[PDB]
Amino acid sequence: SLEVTEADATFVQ
Amino acid sequence: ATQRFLIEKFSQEQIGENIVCRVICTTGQIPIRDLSADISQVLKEKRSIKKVWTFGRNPACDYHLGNISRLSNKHFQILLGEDGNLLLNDISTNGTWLNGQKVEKNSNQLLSQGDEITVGVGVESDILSLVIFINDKFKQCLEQNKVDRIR
Repeated sequence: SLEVTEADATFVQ
Repeated sequence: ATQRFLIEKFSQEQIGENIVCRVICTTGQIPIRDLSADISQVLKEKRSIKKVWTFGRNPACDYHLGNISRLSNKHFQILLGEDGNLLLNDISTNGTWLNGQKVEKNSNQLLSQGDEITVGVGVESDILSLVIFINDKFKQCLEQNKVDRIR
């Protein structure tokens, strides 16, 4: 889910 | 004829009624609160969990923050169980931190004395720090658990 509350995520896997 | 009631007034204020752990915000945002759990419930409960607290910007959450965009409704959660110990469960969108070390979300961790959980990591100016206090009184009950006296 992505809409409220700031979030993060790395693009290295 | 309230003989017993008269003595009850003697104490008036009883500290550590059934307090598990206390949360103290050192960053100055949330008011100090005390997490508690009943012993009878702990001994009775057997569903791999007795009582757990949820923290975040949600009014439902056992803990209400100052409404941080970075933090989630229920940023983190604390569980109480085991033979006689406490566990911390992270449940944030961005993650939960322990003394600068990020832990695995929705993962159980062993409690620490005067430990502290950091949240809202990403911006040095958007991080929130919380300190956890442990009630030695509670440990005493769990340590003794069964009292040898009454047959």
